[PDB]
Amino acid sequence: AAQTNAPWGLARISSTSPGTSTYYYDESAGQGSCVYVIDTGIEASHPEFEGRAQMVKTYYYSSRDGNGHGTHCAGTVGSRTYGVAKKTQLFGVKVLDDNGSGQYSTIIAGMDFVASDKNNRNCPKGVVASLSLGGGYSSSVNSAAARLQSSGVMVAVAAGNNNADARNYSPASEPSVCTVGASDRYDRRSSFSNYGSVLDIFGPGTSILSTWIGGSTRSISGTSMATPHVAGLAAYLMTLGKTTAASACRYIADTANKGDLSNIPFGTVNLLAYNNYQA
Repeated sequence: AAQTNAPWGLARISSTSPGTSTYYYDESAGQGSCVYVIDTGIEASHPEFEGRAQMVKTYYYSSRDGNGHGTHCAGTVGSRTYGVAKKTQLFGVKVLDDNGSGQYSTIIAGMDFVASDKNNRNCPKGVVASLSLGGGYSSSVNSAAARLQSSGVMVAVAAGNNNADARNYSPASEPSVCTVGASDRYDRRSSFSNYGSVLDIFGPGTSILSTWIGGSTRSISGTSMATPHVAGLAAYLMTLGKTTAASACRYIADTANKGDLSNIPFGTVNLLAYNNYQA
């Protein structure tokens, strides 16, 4: 399949070169996979989800995404214009309030919920979790993500927007999850993107157009935007049987475009998420 006029990030993970506009992907498009979007929630009613999104848990008075951030990242995962895996299942886990913030104890609880709730879902191709969040280093937030990962969920986390080494940030610094950095449309490291040795992969993260609350769209930026690209990629590749929940990060790093990225500080991997689609 081929999406013409795709967002630059979708066309980026389907090409070895920047500047294209067509997103080439396999027609399976992540069908049979589930991606938990651990964020401010999802506006499941957004027509770009076509009823493949639903809120499964909230930690606040409402399950509504009164912020937009969770609706945006779920959009990059599997919305049908702005999503990587345009046929996947989207489960909203609202651990962030409508200010895009939330306590560590709430984030940990949301990760432990996803670890258990997935045993109630129908995800024959595997379970992915997209974590567009992250404060400072926490051994507890780190080990919650590791728990979620070892429970059989491919965990993708944002490196953080602090232009620093990600080892001082959670769940970014947890070794066993997929720590995603951000890049821009000219294959530069995003100006805000965290780096370091804990990073596993870079995704399109600057000026990412995707769904927004109120049936709208919005272009924003952050490693929080690069994470859904990788989560959707993992979900898409798991549907194809190319990898597993436990291997998907290594596979995406093995099959990534190596060396294409500028301003990659010495010691940080130079890998751009790439789906290696051939027709």
